[PDB]
Amino acid sequence: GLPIDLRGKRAFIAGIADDNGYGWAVAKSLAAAGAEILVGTWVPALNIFETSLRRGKFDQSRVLPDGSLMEIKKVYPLDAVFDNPEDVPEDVKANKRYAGSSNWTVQEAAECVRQDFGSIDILVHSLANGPEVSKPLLETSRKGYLAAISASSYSFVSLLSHFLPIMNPGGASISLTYIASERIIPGYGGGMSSAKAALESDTRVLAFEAGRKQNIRVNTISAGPLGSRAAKAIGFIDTMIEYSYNNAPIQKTLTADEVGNAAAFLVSPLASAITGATIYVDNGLNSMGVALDSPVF
Amino acid sequence: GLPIDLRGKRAFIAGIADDNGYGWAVAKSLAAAGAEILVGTWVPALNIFETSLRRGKFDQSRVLPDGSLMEIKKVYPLDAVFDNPEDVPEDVKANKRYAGSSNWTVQEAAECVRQDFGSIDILVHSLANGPEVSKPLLETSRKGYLAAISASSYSFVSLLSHFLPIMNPGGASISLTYIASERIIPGYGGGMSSAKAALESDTRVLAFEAGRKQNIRVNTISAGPLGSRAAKAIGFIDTMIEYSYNNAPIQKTLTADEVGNAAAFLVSPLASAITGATIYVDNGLNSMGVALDSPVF
Amino acid sequence: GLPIDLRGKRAFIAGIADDNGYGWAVAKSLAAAGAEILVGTWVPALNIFETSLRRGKFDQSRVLPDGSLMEIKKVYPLDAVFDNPEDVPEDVKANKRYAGSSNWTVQEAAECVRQDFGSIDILVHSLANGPEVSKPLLETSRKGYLAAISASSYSFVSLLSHFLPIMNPGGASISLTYIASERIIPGYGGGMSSAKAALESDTRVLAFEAGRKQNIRVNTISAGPLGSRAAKAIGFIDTMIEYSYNNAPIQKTLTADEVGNAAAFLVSPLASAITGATIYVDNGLNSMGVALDSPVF
Amino acid sequence: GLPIDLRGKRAFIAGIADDNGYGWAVAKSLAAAGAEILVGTWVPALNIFETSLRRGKFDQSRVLPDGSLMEIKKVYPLDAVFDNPEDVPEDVKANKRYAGSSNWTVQEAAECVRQDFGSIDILVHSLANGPEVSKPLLETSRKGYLAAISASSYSFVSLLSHFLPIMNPGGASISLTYIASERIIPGYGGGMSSAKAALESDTRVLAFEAGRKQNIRVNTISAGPLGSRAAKAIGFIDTMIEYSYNNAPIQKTLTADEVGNAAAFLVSPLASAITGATIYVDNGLNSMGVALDSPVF
Ligand SMILES: NC(=O)c1ccc[n+]([C@@H]2O[C@H](COP(=O)([O-])OP(=O)(O)OC[C@H]3O[C@@H](n4cnc5c(N)ncnc54)[C@H](O)[C@@H]3O)[C@@H](O)[C@H]2O)c1
Ligand SMILES: NC(=O)c1ccc[n+]([C@@H]2O[C@H](COP(=O)([O-])OP(=O)(O)OC[C@H]3O[C@@H](n4cnc5c(N)ncnc54)[C@H](O)[C@@H]3O)[C@@H](O)[C@H]2O)c1
Ligand SMILES: NC(=O)c1ccc[n+]([C@@H]2O[C@H](COP(=O)([O-])OP(=O)(O)OC[C@H]3O[C@@H](n4cnc5c(N)ncnc54)[C@H](O)[C@@H]3O)[C@@H](O)[C@H]2O)c1
Ligand SMILES: NC(=O)c1ccc[n+]([C@@H]2O[C@H](COP(=O)([O-])OP(=O)(O)OC[C@H]3O[C@@H](n4cnc5c(N)ncnc54)[C@H](O)[C@@H]3O)[C@@H](O)[C@H]2O)c1
Ligand SMILES: Oc1cc(Cl)ccc1Oc1ccc(Cl)cc1Cl
Ligand SMILES: Oc1cc(Cl)ccc1Oc1ccc(Cl)cc1Cl
Ligand SMILES: Oc1cc(Cl)ccc1Oc1ccc(Cl)cc1Cl
Ligand SMILES: Oc1cc(Cl)ccc1Oc1ccc(Cl)cc1Cl
Repeated sequence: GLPIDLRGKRAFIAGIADDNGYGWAVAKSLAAAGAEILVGTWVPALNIFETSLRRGKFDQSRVLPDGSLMEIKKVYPLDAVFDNPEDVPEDVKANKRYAGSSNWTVQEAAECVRQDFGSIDILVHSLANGPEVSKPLLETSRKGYLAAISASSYSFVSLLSHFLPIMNPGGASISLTYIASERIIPGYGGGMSSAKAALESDTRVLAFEAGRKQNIRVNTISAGPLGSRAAKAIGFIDTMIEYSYNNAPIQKTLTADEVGNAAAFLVSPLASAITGATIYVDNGLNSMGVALDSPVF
Repeated sequence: GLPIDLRGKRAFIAGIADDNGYGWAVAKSLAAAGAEILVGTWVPALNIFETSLRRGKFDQSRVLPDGSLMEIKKVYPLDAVFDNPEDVPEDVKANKRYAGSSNWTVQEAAECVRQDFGSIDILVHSLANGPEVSKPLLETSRKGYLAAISASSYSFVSLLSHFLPIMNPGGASISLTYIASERIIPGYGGGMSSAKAALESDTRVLAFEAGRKQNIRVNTISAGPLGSRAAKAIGFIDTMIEYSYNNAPIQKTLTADEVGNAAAFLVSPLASAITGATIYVDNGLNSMGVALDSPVF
Repeated sequence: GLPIDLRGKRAFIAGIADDNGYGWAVAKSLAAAGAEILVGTWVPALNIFETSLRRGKFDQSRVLPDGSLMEIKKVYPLDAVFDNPEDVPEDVKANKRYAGSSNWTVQEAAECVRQDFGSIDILVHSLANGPEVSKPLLETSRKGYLAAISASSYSFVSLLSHFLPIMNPGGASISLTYIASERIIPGYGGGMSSAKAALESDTRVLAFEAGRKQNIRVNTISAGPLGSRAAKAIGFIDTMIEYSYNNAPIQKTLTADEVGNAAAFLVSPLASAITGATIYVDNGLNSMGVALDSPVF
Repeated sequence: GLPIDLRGKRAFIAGIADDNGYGWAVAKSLAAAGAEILVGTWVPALNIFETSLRRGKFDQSRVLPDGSLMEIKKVYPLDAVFDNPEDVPEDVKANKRYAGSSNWTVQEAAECVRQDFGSIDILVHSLANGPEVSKPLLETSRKGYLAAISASSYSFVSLLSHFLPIMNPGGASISLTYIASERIIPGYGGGMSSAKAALESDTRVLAFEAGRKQNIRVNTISAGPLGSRAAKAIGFIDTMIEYSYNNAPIQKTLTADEVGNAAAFLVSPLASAITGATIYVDNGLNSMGVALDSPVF
């Protein structure tokens, strides 16, 4: 009697290249709520994505609670680091991948969606990129840092800015952030922490700008590490999954649907009084003041 | 395809005395999602509440989206400032109101629910009280301040503590707070600001205690002022409704269902990864750094 | 050329019973900056304190950088849980300790200082007490919780409220809090976490009330665990000292003067633009997002 | 008896081009505490600065409490948007201003200080720049936004990274931020809000990196609007000065020394337990929950 009803709504999801990330999960959730799904796929990944999708490689991942399979109405190539055609270096233009497709700058993708569907109700940003992520900040170059900011923070400003004209009032956008913006997380380097802090601050500022301008709500979800525990935690994400499992207020893993479900709620009319917010979907880790697994205890 | 499904779940809502507050709205929301509703009504208010309910006075307020009317399975008298019978002063015991009913201490109400239904899945705290609320802190007495804390913060600890034994794991609780705990709001006096700060801190602590103990999630909603604008804003709440309307990132009022809908989501399985959180359902006011209506602008 | 100059200023320090806590350290700091020191000693502790002080037991602890020894102008008995004489139970009045001294309620101590010195410039609150501190919140009684709040949070409101009339404008107060108010710290039980959250919220509210009323600044210091490492960390504080040492942005212990020095700065005219603030003097622990000593790393 | 003693310490202050900003005030404060002052002046401003300094134009501004005048040991040209010579476009290299001086990239200035003095104890960052600051975020270009980030956030990472090798352990750095990073402040556009959020997040991360690496403390001061009230507030800063005056917990203006004094304390040994912190020196504005001057009240 209380459904998250997105029927008749259209969502553009930026950042889906496979079925293993949060982007896929949000899409599944919105599709379960009834939304029409449009996807923005990073150019270099476009081919394998469309092909696997075609060969039925993601079919098990497309199954909705309903039992039916999720439908992706259209996949759009996109490279969110470029706003307009004149911004692309021939160096890039000339790469085979970018060579093989077109209309992938933000301005172009937005015009194609306008031409193809005329309007959208929901904008989901689920992308990030940072070439020097494995370096400490003291060792990150200016180019590396600006690259992280450009792909992970400004890309949101650009997408929203370019899609705003076709977003129906009462619509919403959501992005994904991570706690490294507010607390020290060694290993999340290369200015990615910096980028998440900018994205969260922009979320607030854009809630005011877009809110007053078109009645669009803007929020971000600070998500925990995604996945189940590794047989042998090695690598940044594996160790974080284990750490969160041992140390959160509630001991359990985090599954992608958990984030997808929160996002679906946040972009629905049920969330009408929520905007400019940072919602933690991380098993309550962020609230803990000490690690329960420290050997001192 | 994405419903907030609470069918087969039972909720005990503490703090409903009429249909004009947030308590009523949360109940409506949970009832729309399919939950069985039990209500805790403050002793002195019990009579007029049950009577108006009986005369059909709240019928228009009971209408669910469904078109059907909300059913309150049972109303329990309750006074959350008293944990057990031996805690009550004969002075109180002897008052006609308290005289007219029984089993109203927290320990007693919990045993009655156990006897009557055996278990519950959701605990909603929607109550507060503060005798010196109109006084600045510099003028609030020790008794007044402790009274606000006892009824508005400790009452949550007591309810959760007494109901925990009958809460099915995977269950959840939710309370309502207000921004005066974190920022200065002149006029919210008598230690009520103090009480909301304690309630929010306890929410975090209890998410860990109850989370690890019984897999129960615990969150609080920081709500905005409830109601539409007054013809002539006079009084603390009227002026705050107008201030929020003029100054929030999105200009609109806040209706009770807006909070009820967020609560319904938060206590559902869809919110499984969210606990120890303070969720703002206030049109994004809290994020603003300046009042847009200040005459300097 | 830039001295923290408190010469000609008078400070009343509530909460000194020995030379091992933060209260003693703040007094030392203020005394080094030139302030006249008045002390509020908890009644039951009064005797051993004055006696040890007299026998020269604290002499090594009184040595100022200057080489000279700190002078305590006057020790006042005090019990900050009682505002006025009529508030004391004969049960308490009759105890030998309370029996042996007088003028120890907040209202009385304030009148004595007025009679003795006429005015003060600085108010330091360095006290706390919580009978059920070793119990989890789920096991804390209403009386235990209210007792923690009454002695650890409301006592500040009372002292400030009673001393405000004799505080010279441009004066300041400072209290000590702890991170358990904002983050989950297992082991800081009995409502002490709740009390620290109320104290921090009251700090903000009182900065506005006292600021506008008498140009008095009000801030609180969120301090880390005090002391060097135990040979064998056992007990809440020992383990926390070790945890902070291993996990803070800068690896070192925290000494009492470190907090005393920050307090001296905060109550001086140099801090004229700082009020309603929570200053962390904890080696930057609070900023960390993960424990570096978790075995997963 | 409690002096902020910086005698024998050397400070490099990046961002002084005149005597009207916070940079000048921090320098004055450090000079009053006894530090040897080195200044980093933005290339295009270098000439008028050195000349006015020479003609005694800033003499009244150089007067220390002491009565003596502040001495600037050496002015270094600097452009913090360029890390190394190969990073500069001939387009810039060729401009007369950049043409007239040398050794102004971050790497070069750091080597000159090393050659000239060998080491420093304190690093002060007091600079920012944002070409599109007057535009809302929805209208800011990718280049404009990245430019703000590059000059206002990454410049700090670069300076610290390049000076770290010559900073004596136990040293400290301080930067200046503004609340627009955490709350919505209409008018602080062009990604400057984004840049301040990144700078604050980097402050935390660098407190860990530099703290563990060389025992260097890193903090930032969130300052209020600088200056007294305008006869007619027009322009972003004038209106903000008036707004803060009317709305802060304590009604008064903010003078540059107020910030300079806090900075001097923060970079001194007295602040040894403080790192990764955001200290508000803004008359407590940030704590307010509503504007007292809103017409609704
Ligand atoms: N994975 C986690 O544990 C976790 C935790 C917190 C936040 N997040 C955030 O969630 C979002 C999704 O990350 P994920 O973990 O699902 O990984 P993912 O690789 O599935 O998602 C990142 C996506 O960004 C896309 N992308 C990269 N550069 C792009 C560009 N220039 N243009 C267009 N698309 C580009 C990739 O193709 C990819 O689909 C990110 O914002 C990430 O920071 C992830
Ligand atoms: N109304 C608002 O604008 C607003 C904004 C933020 C938060 N809130 C919070 O929402 C909750 C609900 O408030 P509301 O505005 O709906 O008002 P309300 O009067 O409808 O709710 C308060 C309830 O507390 C009950 N109550 C008081 N003392 C009690 C006691 N000793 N034992 C048992 N019940 C007792 C009353 O009977 C009443 O039903 C409170 O926690 C309040 O602080 C309200
Ligand atoms: N010790 C730490 O590691 C630490 C860390 C953070 C905060 N703090 C805070 O610092 C303050 C000082 O604590 P401390 O550790 O120095 O211990 P302490 O025992 O030296 O200080 C507490 C003081 O409170 C006094 N006191 C207790 N009940 C009182 C009453 N009813 N009336 C008057 N005085 C009373 C005691 O006599 C004692 O002097 C407290 O507020 C505490 O919460 C301490
Ligand atoms: N002025 C205020 O009210 C206020 C309030 C909060 C924070 N702040 C912050 O205080 C710091 C100082 O600002 P201010 O108001 O004193 O103004 P200011 O103009 O005195 O300081 C900014 C300085 O940055 C320098 N600068 C700009 N681009 C540079 C570059 N590429 N390389 C080297 N130097 C460059 C300028 O030459 C100038 O000296 C900034 O970080 C600002 O954001 C100012
Ligand atoms: O933000 C994240 C946080 C976590 Cl715990 C795990 C993955 C994350 O996502 C990214 C991190 C860095 C880069 Cl370069 C790209 C992405 Cl998608
Ligand atoms: O918390 C509240 C906040 C707002 Cl804006 C309006 C009403 C609120 O609710 C209360 C406030 C004080 C007392 Cl004594 C009782 C209640 Cl129910
Ligand atoms: O607040 C504190 C925090 C820490 Cl880590 C250590 C001691 C503290 O101080 C107290 C804690 C509880 C009680 Cl009952 C009394 C006091 Cl003085
Ligand atoms: O940060 C600031 C905040 C305020 Cl209230 C006033 C001035 C500030 O400083 C700047 C703001 C924008 C740019 Cl482009 C450069 C500088 Cl120095």
